[PDB]
Formats: sequence, structure tokens, C-alpha cells
Amino acid sequence: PQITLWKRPLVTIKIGGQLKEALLDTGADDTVLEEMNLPGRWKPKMIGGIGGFIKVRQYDQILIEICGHKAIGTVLVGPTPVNIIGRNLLTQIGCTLNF
Amino acid sequence: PQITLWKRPLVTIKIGGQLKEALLDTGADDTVLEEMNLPGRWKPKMIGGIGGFIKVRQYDQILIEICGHKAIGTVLVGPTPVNIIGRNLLTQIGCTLNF
Ligand SMILES: CCOP(=O)(COc1ccc(C[C@H](NC(=O)O[C@H]2CO[C@H]3OCC[C@H]32)[C@H](O)CN(C[C@@H](C)CC)S(=O)(=O)c2ccc(OC)cc2)cc1)OCC
Repeated sequence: PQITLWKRPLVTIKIGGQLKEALLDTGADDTVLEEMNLPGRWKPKMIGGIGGFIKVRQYDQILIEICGHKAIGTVLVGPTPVNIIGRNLLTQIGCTLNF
Repeated sequence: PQITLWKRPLVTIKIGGQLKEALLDTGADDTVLEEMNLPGRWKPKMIGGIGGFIKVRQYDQILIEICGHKAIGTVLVGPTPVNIIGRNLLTQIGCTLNF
């Protein structure tokens, strides 16, 4: 689809068999989701944002369906203010910016 | 034009007679620019993201040119690592997400 930006670009995602709302975020290198239970092993990681760094759990090769489009990639889980879909997954679904 | 998301979507902007590089950020409600001594009145504000909140100076009705497309709106100035073009200006240049 084509998504305008008058409102936040929120979409429904499916991860770990659960539906959630997430923000399509071209300013994010990586995908960061709010605290959640995901199966498989994970590595502690740190990522920095506008207000400093947070500790996240890194899950690799995780399936996630974004607005009907499948992706398999790295998902960071931690105390983010909102679920954000970053460029590592936006590229997988073929998302571009156009003006 | 169309911008893929393999790399950060960095473009040249023009503000107050000055060229700068800025990130087209669909995840940013507002526009946040590196410390700059813009003229005129302003209002203190705090914006939050990953890591917490930062203090910024809100300037209103500021003209910015983004890839030859003009836009006028609120700009937040503060200690941000990168110039961030948010939805308040992206809408004015006709920017959409497409997949
Ligand atoms: C050289 C030093 O760089 P640093 O690492 C940090 O540099 C960056 C800092 C921020 C960004 C942009 C933000 N991206 C981000 O957080 O992405 C994380 C995950 O993926 C990584 O990739 C880049 C960073 C990591 C995001 O797009 C937009 N944000 C809101 C999101 C969170 C939804 C609520 S918001 O900016 O906070 C913001 C809030 C309110 C506003 O208006 C009211 C306007 C903007 C990109 C690079 O330094 C560490 C101290």
C-alpha cells in the first residue's frame, strides 16, 4: 500500500503468533519491540536513541509479518516507548520513501 | 524521487540560509535539529524517545527546503545527534511510505 504521514504510520504486525501495533520508522536502523516473551536464545545488547541508551534482548532470525508481508530478521526487545519497525525489516518488505 | 532504505535516508536540507544533512524519519512526530542559533522567540519543550527525554527549543513557522521541496512548520532545536525531519514537514513535501 501507500501510507501518508498525516498520522503516525502504525500497522498491525504478527510476531510469535501474537498481534501487535508497530510504527514504521525510517529513522530507526533496527527493530525494537516492547517487553515480550519470545522463544529461543537471545544476546544482551545496547542501543542508543534521542534520550540515551537502553538494554535490549537481541533475537535473531525471528519471523514477523508486517501488514501482510513476511520478514525474518533481528528483533530487539526492551523498554522502548513504542514498537518500532526499523530499516532492517522495512527493506525486507520492500518499503521505500517516495515524494 | 524514490529512496530505498538499505542505508539511512539522509538528504540535504536548507534552513535559515544554511545547508545541512538530515534524516527523513517517519517515526518522528516532529522535526529535531542540531544546536543552531536561530533568530526569534522560542518556547522550552521536552521530547522523549529511546533512552529518555531531552530539552529542546521550539521555533515556529520555520521554513526548511528538503530536496528542493519547501516546507514551513515547527522546528525543535537541541542536543540531538542527527538532524531529524519529522512527519510535520514530511507531509508537506508529499512524502509517503510504499510497499
Ligand atoms: C552518533 C550518535 O547516535 P546515537 O546512537 C542516537 O542517534 C539517533 C537518535 C534518534 C533517531 C530517530 C529515532 N530512532 C531511534 O531511536 O532508533 C534507534 C533503533 O534503531 C537505531 O537506529 C537509530 C537509533 C536507534 C526515531 O526514528 C524517532 N524517535 C521516536 C521513536 C522512538 C518513536 C517514539 S525520536 O528521535 O526519539 C523522536 C521523538 C519525538 C519527536 O517529536 C515529538 C521527534 C523524534 C535516529 C538516530 O547516540 C546515542 C546517545
